[PDB]
Amino acid sequence: EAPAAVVTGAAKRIGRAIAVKLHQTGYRVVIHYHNSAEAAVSLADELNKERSNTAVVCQADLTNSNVLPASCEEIINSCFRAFGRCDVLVNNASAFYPTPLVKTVETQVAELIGTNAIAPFLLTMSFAQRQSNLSIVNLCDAMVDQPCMAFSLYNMGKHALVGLTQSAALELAPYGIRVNGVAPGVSLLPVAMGEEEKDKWRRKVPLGRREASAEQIADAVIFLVSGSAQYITGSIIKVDGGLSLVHA
Amino acid sequence: EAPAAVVTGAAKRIGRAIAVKLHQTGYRVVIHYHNSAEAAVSLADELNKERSNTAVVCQADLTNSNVLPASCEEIINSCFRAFGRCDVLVNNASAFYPTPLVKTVETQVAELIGTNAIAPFLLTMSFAQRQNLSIVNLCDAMVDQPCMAFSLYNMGKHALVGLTQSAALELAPYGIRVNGVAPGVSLLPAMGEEEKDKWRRKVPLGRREASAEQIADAVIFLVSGSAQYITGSIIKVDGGLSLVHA
Amino acid sequence: EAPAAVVTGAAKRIGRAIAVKLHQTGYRVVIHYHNSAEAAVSLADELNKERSNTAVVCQADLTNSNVLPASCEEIINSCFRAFGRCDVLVNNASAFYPTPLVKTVETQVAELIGTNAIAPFLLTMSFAQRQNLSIVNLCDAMVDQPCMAFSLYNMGKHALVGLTQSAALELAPYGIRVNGVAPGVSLPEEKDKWRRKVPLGRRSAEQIADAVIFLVSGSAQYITGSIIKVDGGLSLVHA
Amino acid sequence: EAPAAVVTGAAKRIGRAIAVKLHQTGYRVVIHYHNSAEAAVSLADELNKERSNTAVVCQADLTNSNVLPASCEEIINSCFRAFGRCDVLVNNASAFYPTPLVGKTVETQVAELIGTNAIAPFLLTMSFAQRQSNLSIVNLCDAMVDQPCMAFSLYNMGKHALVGLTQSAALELAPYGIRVNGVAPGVSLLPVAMGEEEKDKWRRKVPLGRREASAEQIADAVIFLVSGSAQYITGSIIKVDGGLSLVHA
Ligand SMILES: NC(=O)c1ccc[n+]([C@@H]2O[C@H](COP(=O)([O-])OP(=O)(O)OC[C@H]3O[C@@H](n4cnc5c(N)ncnc54)[C@H](OP(=O)(O)O)[C@@H]3O)[C@@H](O)[C@H]2O)c1
Ligand SMILES: NC(=O)c1ccc[n+]([C@@H]2O[C@H](COP(=O)([O-])OP(=O)(O)OC[C@H]3O[C@@H](n4cnc5c(N)ncnc54)[C@H](OP(=O)(O)O)[C@@H]3O)[C@@H](O)[C@H]2O)c1
Ligand SMILES: NC(=O)c1ccc[n+]([C@@H]2O[C@H](COP(=O)([O-])OP(=O)(O)OC[C@H]3O[C@@H](n4cnc5c(N)ncnc54)[C@H](OP(=O)(O)O)[C@@H]3O)[C@@H](O)[C@H]2O)c1
Ligand SMILES: NC(=O)c1ccc[n+]([C@@H]2O[C@H](COP(=O)([O-])OP(=O)(O)OC[C@H]3O[C@@H](n4cnc5c(N)ncnc54)[C@H](OP(=O)(O)O)[C@@H]3O)[C@@H](O)[C@H]2O)c1
Ligand SMILES: COc1ccc([C@@H]2CC(=O)c3c(O)cc(O)cc3O2)cc1O
Ligand SMILES: COc1ccc([C@@H]2CC(=O)c3c(O)cc(O)cc3O2)cc1O
Ligand SMILES: COc1ccc([C@@H]2CC(=O)c3c(O)cc(O)cc3O2)cc1O
Ligand SMILES: COc1ccc([C@@H]2CC(=O)c3c(O)cc(O)cc3O2)cc1O
Repeated sequence: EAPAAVVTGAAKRIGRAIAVKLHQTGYRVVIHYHNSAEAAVSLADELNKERSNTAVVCQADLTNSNVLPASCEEIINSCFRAFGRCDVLVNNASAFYPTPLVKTVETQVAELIGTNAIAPFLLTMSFAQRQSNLSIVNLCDAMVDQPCMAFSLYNMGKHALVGLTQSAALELAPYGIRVNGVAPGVSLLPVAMGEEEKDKWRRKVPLGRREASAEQIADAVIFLVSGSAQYITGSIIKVDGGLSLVHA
Repeated sequence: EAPAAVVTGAAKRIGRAIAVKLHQTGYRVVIHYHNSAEAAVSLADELNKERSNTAVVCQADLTNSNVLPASCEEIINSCFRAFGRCDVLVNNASAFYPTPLVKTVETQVAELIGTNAIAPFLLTMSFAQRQNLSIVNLCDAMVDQPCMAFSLYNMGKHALVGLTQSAALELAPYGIRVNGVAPGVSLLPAMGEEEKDKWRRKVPLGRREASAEQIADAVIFLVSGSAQYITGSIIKVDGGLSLVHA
Repeated sequence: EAPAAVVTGAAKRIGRAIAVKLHQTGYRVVIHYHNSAEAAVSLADELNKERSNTAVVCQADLTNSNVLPASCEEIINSCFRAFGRCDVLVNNASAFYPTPLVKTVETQVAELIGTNAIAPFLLTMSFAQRQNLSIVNLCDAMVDQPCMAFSLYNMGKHALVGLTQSAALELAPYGIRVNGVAPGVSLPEEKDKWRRKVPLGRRSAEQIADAVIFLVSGSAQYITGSIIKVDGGLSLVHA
Repeated sequence: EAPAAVVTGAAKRIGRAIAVKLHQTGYRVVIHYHNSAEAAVSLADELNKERSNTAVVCQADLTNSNVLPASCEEIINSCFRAFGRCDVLVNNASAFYPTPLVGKTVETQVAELIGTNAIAPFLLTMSFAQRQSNLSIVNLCDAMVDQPCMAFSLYNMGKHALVGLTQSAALELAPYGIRVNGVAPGVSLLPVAMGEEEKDKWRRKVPLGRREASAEQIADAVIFLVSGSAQYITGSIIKVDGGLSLVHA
């Protein structure tokens, strides 16, 4: 029987490359999405064309609310409904936008802390309660201690995510569930960003003056789920080309 | 005129010691409280006995909800309305209890993440919007070696580190410094003495917990003129506890 | 055709396991040793039987002295002599013993700082001067929670972190990646008490080597300045 | 009696501000120096005219060698000879210069950069503890230790080791009541020979005020860690850099 994996925010960009490589490695995949229905269904088709009955989609909004836990429970239940098991959780979905200290503020809190941290915690709980090489990989941020100006809520959410990574590694280790992270520095840059600003960020990177490809982020995820990382838990692998080492 | 400070969860234990020492240094104080009205008021009366009209109380729940922004805005506003200014914010209030991965879960989230992180964020934003100005957040020296089954608490304290760092950077252009004090084991909970002694015995420096006053002293330093170039720093005050391997 | 790797302290335990796995991935290897000549040779023999002229040995003391730079330069030179190239440097050799604050002390400095930090710096220098290129330093997952009375060893592994980060920055323009692997308790009733603290299964060399193999691979081409803990969660356990 | 402190590299700049501030708080001080004999004596003179028999000087080269342990033992012994006690050690002396990976011999660069920044602190810590109240040790660390300057690998290594020593010695000396902490500047007094334009490049990076720390600001954090207001603090490193370490590339 092939193992199965949930990848959140898997319709595009890094989550898609993660889903692809997991599927190329032998996994069946739940492709979670919020608004990108076309791209999600289109990816599941591409994957099912390669091996039938190996990909489903699952829509959920990952904003914090009093029904977020039932949404998270549903994401994990969909893996067990499609495949009869759930071996890997990848917490990849993320909101990312400025929240200057000087959308209502309670929506910003619900989006940036819900998606980046609370949803991973609830997915983790549902993943653990429903339970072999079981593991969780959280998508962290290499720059979490050198934050972007005016991104306090985002940064808080990614700090919380490190805390979860550690806390869940400790508490879940006696059930055989490993919990780790992968921390991009700059990888695929925002759709909305202009070409001058992208090159400003690209020239800061010591290793090659370029962003990480999505595939490079995925390769680290593939490592942490593999049999070659079976003692690794509570570790966060930076994949940023040295960017976090560069002083102001 | 005397400067003014808000201290959250100031009725008892560490927040009380903080409020007292700020008052001793010449601060006027807003004593924020949630359920401990009697202790908050008894503190404000003692402080006002030392110096008239120097202490007020402000009740608010710091649990995350759609009224939290208005509550935090009101706490800052109460310092301005009482004293004409707000020089210092101490984010001390904290919920602390286990949340095993294996009250509803969304209440746990609102309490643990609200008090420890979202309320500090909202307070920080209101403090800055309304302007030796500084903020001090009460962090946790053990944030990278967390207690088993305290995932939400740990996430809240991690978020608080992120706030400390993010606000320090963003508020440095306004002359507002943002720092933290990270206790290890300080005043312990009704916890049996035999259980207290198991924690005390792990502390290299003296085999004892920090007093509240010892934590307050680091807060006093960070708000002082002796720390005018210090921002984005977190001072551990654990007796070496975080250095001790399993 | 085939890439080549230098592994220090490669005769036994973790370094052997690293050398074996690199060789199994298609590397030619320099097996460095200090006192374990028989074990280095026996390893080289097992590897060369698998594929002829793919494994050589190099003796060198990695204690800091006036001669250490020459020794380090020759380790790298042996890789170039045997194989025509040097793609990977694994700094694995390490001295480990207590040095209470309360052998002369300067000999302790020379071994614990020399082997753990200065020889890695000289090796890294020689390696870069001679040029998928990468260096992997064997770090410590417990560097922040150090063993009681191990101050010099602890200084040496801290220094190795600083080297990892500094060399990642400075060599990145040359396409040389620099990373680390930090084991927890991979041992030299005391043994069983350490085993018992580990979250993940209360318990190999190969597990360390697996992480090294990842960091040298084409799957880590954007990773530099990263230290991968391989500790079963031990570094997360409070006192 | 008044307490006594040793401050290494105390003739000028931050070490001088630290000795001065400790002297202003009531300490008697050992002013260690290497080459700056004139500045050392001139400082001890001013302190002694403020209060007689309260400042001495002590010459030592802190480069690693087979005599370094004896030089470190002698520094500590100077304080006990002059003042009958030694309450505080401040490890402030530091060599600082590039050692590119791709003149001095390499073994001399190792001996100076690792010796002054890490080995001499370890040996001084050992002598301080063996020769033994609010006893403490403060190490001058570097706030930028994880975002290092390009081509400064041996300096960076030395400062990482010093973080290790701060932690290990805090752990091991706690049972004896000796606290060990650090203070970590970002950009404080710029190098004498750095030109103004270059200095201003560094200043402009600092979020809090776009200026370097004064030597006195660094010294304030030292004074705090040695005071009775830091009695439960050991193994902590306080950054004094105006936010510099938080600023991304
Ligand atoms: N790209 C980088 O440079 C970089 C740097 C550091 C860290 N990271 C982290 O690495 C991971 C992947 O990066 P990325 O650029 O691929 O992320 P991304 O494109 O910004 O977002 C990933 C997905 O998250 C989903 N999402 C956003 N808000 C959501 C909500 N309320 N509910 C559910 N899903 C929501 C979106 O799905 P739909 O499109 O279906 O709505 C989105 O496609 C993220 O966690 C990110 O923070 C990325
Ligand atoms: N004691 C320790 O060993 C230790 C260790 C690490 C970190 N810390 C941190 O140091 C700080 C002070 O510690 P402590 O032990 O003195 O704290 P505490 O006694 O646990 O709590 C401080 C105060 O927080 C307030 N609080 C709790 N939930 C609240 C809510 N929903 N809304 C508003 N206020 C709420 C309470 O106010 P009322 O009583 O008025 O309801 C309480 O008196 C905290 O941030 C704590 O996390 C302490
Ligand atoms: N085992 C663990 O649990 C653990 C934990 C933390 C970190 N690590 C690190 O992981 C790496 C490998 O660990 P390990 O237990 O396999 O190491 P180990 O067996 O203690 O030592 C590794 C090698 O270092 C060499 N060595 C020692 N002193 C030397 C000197 N003065 N000159 C030259 N070589 C010298 C030895 O060579 P000869 O036998 O040829 O003389 C030996 O083969 C080390 O860097 C270690 O510090 C290991
Ligand atoms: N300045 C900054 O921006 C900054 C930034 C980060 C960290 N720090 C740290 O803060 C501390 C003070 O900085 P600073 O700028 O005041 O230091 P500094 O002036 O560069 O050096 C301080 C003293 O160290 C002594 N020294 C150098 N090599 C020596 C040797 N081989 N033996 C004995 N002593 C030696 C010198 O004494 P003589 O003059 O008597 O020869 C020198 O006066 C240092 O540890 C430094 O690394 C400073
Ligand atoms: C200096 O710190 C940072 C730099 C760039 C980023 C990138 C920048 C970025 O491209 C990005 C994105 O497209 C999506 C996302 O969810 C998060 C992203 O973060 C994050 C940082 O914390
Ligand atoms: C993982 O190590 C830890 C040990 C003790 C504690 C103490 C234990 C403690 O007494 C305590 C408290 O009473 C209130 C509070 O808000 C936080 C508290 O934390 C926290 C840790 O994170
Ligand atoms: C509490 O911190 C630690 C505990 C054990 C270790 C292990 C203990 C260990 O088994 C070991 C070894 O066999 C060889 C070596 O070079 C280093 C070793 O370190 C390291 C620590 O930093
Ligand atoms: C990016 O990192 C750094 C930037 C500036 C510095 C300063 C720059 C500096 O002025 C300086 C000095 O004058 C003496 C000394 O011993 C160390 C010094 O370091 C250090 C860093 O590690």
